[PDB]
Amino acid sequence: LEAKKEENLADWYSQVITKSEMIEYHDISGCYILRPWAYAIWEAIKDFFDAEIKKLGVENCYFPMFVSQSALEKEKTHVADFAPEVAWVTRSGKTELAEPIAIRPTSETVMYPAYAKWVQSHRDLPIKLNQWCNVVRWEFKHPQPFLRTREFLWQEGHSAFATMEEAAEEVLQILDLYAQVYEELLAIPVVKGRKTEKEKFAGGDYTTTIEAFISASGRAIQGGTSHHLGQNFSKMFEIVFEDPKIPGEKQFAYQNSWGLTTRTIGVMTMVHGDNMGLVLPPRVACVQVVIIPCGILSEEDKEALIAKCNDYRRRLLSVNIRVRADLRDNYSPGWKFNHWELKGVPIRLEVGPRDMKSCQFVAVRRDTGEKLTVAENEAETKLQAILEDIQVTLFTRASEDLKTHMVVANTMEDFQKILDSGKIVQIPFCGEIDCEDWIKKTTARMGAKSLCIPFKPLCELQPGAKCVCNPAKYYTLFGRSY
Amino acid sequence: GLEAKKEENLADWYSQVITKSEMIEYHDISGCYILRPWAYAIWEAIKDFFDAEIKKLGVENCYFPMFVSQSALEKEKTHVADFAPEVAWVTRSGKTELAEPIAIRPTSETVMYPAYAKWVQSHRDLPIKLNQWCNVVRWEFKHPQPFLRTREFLWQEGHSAFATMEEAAEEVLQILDLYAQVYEELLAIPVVKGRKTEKEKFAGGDYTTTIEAFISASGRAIQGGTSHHLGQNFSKMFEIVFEDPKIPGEKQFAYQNSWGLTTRTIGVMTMVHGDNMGLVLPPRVACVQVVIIPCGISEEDKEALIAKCNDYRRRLLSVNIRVRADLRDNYSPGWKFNHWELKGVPIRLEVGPRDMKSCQFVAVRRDTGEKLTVAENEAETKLQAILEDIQVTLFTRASEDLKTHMVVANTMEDFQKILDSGKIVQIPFCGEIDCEDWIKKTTAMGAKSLCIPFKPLCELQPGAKCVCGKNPAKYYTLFGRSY
Ligand SMILES: Nc1ncnc2c1ncn2[C@@H]1O[C@H](COP(=O)(O)OP(=O)(O)OP(=O)(O)O)[C@@H](O)[C@H]1O
Ligand SMILES: Nc1ncnc2c1ncn2[C@@H]1O[C@H](COP(=O)(O)OP(=O)(O)OP(=O)(O)O)[C@@H](O)[C@H]1O
Ligand SMILES: Cc1c(Br)cnc2c1ncn2CC(=O)C[C@H]1NCCC[C@@H]1O
Ligand SMILES: Cc1c(Br)cnc2c1ncn2CC(=O)C[C@H]1NCCC[C@@H]1O
Ligand SMILES: [Mg+2]
Ligand SMILES: [Mg+2]
Ligand SMILES: [Mg+2]
Ligand SMILES: [Mg+2]
Ligand SMILES: [Zn+2]
Repeated sequence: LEAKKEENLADWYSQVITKSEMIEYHDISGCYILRPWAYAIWEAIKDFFDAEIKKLGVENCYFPMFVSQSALEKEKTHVADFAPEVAWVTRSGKTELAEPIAIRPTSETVMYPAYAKWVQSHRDLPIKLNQWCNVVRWEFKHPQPFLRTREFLWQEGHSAFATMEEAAEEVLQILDLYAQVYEELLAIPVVKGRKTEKEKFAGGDYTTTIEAFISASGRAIQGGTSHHLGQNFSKMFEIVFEDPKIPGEKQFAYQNSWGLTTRTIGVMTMVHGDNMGLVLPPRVACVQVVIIPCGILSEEDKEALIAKCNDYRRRLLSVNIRVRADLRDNYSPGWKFNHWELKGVPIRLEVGPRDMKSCQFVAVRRDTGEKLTVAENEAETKLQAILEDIQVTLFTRASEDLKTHMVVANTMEDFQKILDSGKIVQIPFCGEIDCEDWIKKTTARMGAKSLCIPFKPLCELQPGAKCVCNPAKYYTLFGRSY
Repeated sequence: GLEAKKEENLADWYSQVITKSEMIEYHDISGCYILRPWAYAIWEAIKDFFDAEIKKLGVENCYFPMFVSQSALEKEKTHVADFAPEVAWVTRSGKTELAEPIAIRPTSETVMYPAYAKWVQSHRDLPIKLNQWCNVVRWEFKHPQPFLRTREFLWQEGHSAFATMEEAAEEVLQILDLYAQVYEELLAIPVVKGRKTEKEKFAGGDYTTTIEAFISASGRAIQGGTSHHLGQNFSKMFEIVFEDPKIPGEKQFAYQNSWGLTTRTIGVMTMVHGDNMGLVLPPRVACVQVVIIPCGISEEDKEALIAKCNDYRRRLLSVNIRVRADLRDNYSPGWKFNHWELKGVPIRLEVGPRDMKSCQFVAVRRDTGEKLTVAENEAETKLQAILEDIQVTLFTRASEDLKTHMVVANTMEDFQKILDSGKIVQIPFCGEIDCEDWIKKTTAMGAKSLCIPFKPLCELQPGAKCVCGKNPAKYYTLFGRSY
């Protein structure tokens, strides 16, 4: 690592994702290779979330990636301002297709016809389907590894209910899981909220969301989305059942949708990354402890030193710690120290010849850099403890960081001043789409958009407070954003 | 329930089975099919087993782009263009034509190997063992069929690069053996391992291994999985080179394999084990192995009946049998019988008032239809003993079905005779591409070569000639009509 995250952020991010062997660049703009080090993180997220949504009775499936032209255009499913982001297959070989086919940017236009056919009575609900898949969006904003990629991996759930009550409970549940992904797995604090009228999904009833902060940018980022669609989509797609006991009334399903993507890993990179490279939260690190042999001596002695490392590897596996023994002959220990530091492994387990005679080892934590001499017998207890402290340390630093950088303002005067200090701001807001668009352009004279209306703002709106606009309806979190 | 019959309809029987089982929903784009939870859960199981195994072998999972640049794809003939008509091209986002069209991966060699070349600059950097689970698109000319031949499908592709051929060649047979395990131990489908002849082998490789399975009801064979040794055909094309360890200034090319397996597995499972009552699931991959259905309908009475069903339910989870109690009130047991039968749940656990007071139940195995009266105390033991018998019973019958339909012929006269009986046949083959063409057209509904069996039925008697007549036989070759 040569750039420094506080001075050039773009270079520092580029250098940490590549030198950590997370990302390889591709020759299609906005597309990046996910090497095993980064993909393992995604798998951890995947393993957690998936387990959690199965408890809620969701089931995993897979729907076509191809969207016919008439299907995607059939309903008012998305505003006509998304259409330029849609990538069209137009020929196979050099043989032009009779009609062009779209690559899935989201799956409503492909599963909601299937839901319509599956729902023929109250018995057919609820429908709870989820797919892990790739998604393409020909983004016009600046593409960045894992923040905004023209192809990305994600999970979308689409659900269909007989009553609004059940729909509403799942929206908040799913949002809580996303918040758990970010806070307990990646050690990133987030702010739950509801999107404004401007920033909501146009075709739903209301959009909930988690927002994350990246101090080094001063910018927020949407970490996940959970819509309640009401019946706006069931009416479009005719997802209807007819209650026998309520003759003469159609029952349109109440629907939700929700998504989360590999953008998570980018956030983790920019929140916990330091000027020595990646910093993995133990919760998601595929290697929690790397064992490195030091001090190279007889051949039998050398084999004995390797034996001790692999003994440590076996003890640690037995207590469900993910451990790698870097026993490679071809690199020096110093080289391995730097290598696994760039990769961001939580703990390096250092063991030399005079330590195995001494019945001790060295632990170095990636976050603090503090060295520790630990008795050999107390390895499981001490290394488990240290992993739990790194996670709580990483979440604490970022929590204390988010507290610091998110403050309340009631004047656009202060709001403009605080915003330019690289902070995000909860202001009294009139909700109007115009007032939001005035704030956005005035904050450039890099404008400020709305992030979320917090479910639990910092400060309660004093009755009859006016918007910074119209009276204020709710405190709204505003800021510059990714 | 199931209206078509596998022995006469077949085509419609297959449509009726995959849909009424809730595996497949049809899509409006030709050769594209929705995987519903029931189908997907099978593929889930295969992923779980195979992913565990390749990890034991030191392979790592990753995810490479779906888009392939035109230069990277046409860079080097990593296929003959010949495969060209199968490639779907994106030419525009929204209304706006891209400067250069980009392809949707039909395989990932041209996307991954430029990365390998940059990652290899020394002896140390090998081996590379990467694998991705992903979707792939091929505009198939043949008639599309659910999971057999789809325009889009799901697979894993394992690409690996080695310093030496000894390591590479060892892996190819390991992966192939794994692939055979997916088919024979998970899906109870017997396969024959073998290598492809010159004609049917992958042009981009040195040799191709494969497992072939037989679908009797069809009279055709199907290829279940592919493991190539790429030799050094790709490393030369993408300049994946490492410095010779002994000799200054000299580089060596890497030895590569690639290998893949798709959702087609699920279709073959359906064609082999499916019957005229619908799907039949091997317990190994059956997400619901036993369904508990209550029979015989005061409210005091159902009070106790359900209680004993959920009782049966906790006991079976306690031995990690995957069990589902269908206690739904809105459905008659008869509907539920037919419902889980069509899905092919290995065992039906029936509980009525008659036998709850009897302290016993009935188990109905989906394979044989065999109903067994079971004492309640022996529920953990007996139902797992049944589960395992079901699995080996499915494989025994599918094995002996394959026994019946794969036979030896030494004359093109007999070869044509047995092939038109709806069978596949190992014949002495000279291996030349021209002979393979003539074998195809003379049987023409032509017969293609399937593999050269690693362990053929009979040893070539010394000096035996091919079935053509001009050239001597080099190897027995499994021939047949194929998908
Ligand atoms: N191009 C992208 N690359 C990676 N992740 C993305 C991308 N677009 C969206 N996401 C993530 O996917 C989740 C679901 O996306 P959704 O479509 O609901 O929002 P959106 O249109 O992406 O929003 P925005 O562009 O304001 O980020 C978002 O919460 C976001 O974290
Ligand atoms: N259209 C398809 N749908 C589903 N599975 C397929 C399809 N084409 C190939 N497969 C399977 O995917 C694997 C990938 O190997 P490969 O691409 O070399 O197949 P192939 O030689 O094109 O197959 P085939 O001649 O049977 O179509 C094969 O083992 C095959 O069983
Ligand atoms: C380019 C584009 C199109 Br075309 C259509 N709709 C789009 C879109 N970009 C964002 N959306 C909204 C969207 O995807 C809604 C939810 N889908 C289910 C998972 C969670 C998502 O939040
Ligand atoms: C349309 C097409 C092109 Br363009 C290029 N190559 C093709 C192809 N159809 C089949 N192949 C061969 C292939 O996929 C090789 C291996 N890939 C890795 C997994 C195992 C596979 O067998
Ligand atoms: Mg967007
Ligand atoms: Mg948004
Ligand atoms: Mg093919
Ligand atoms: Mg082939
Ligand atoms: Zn011949």
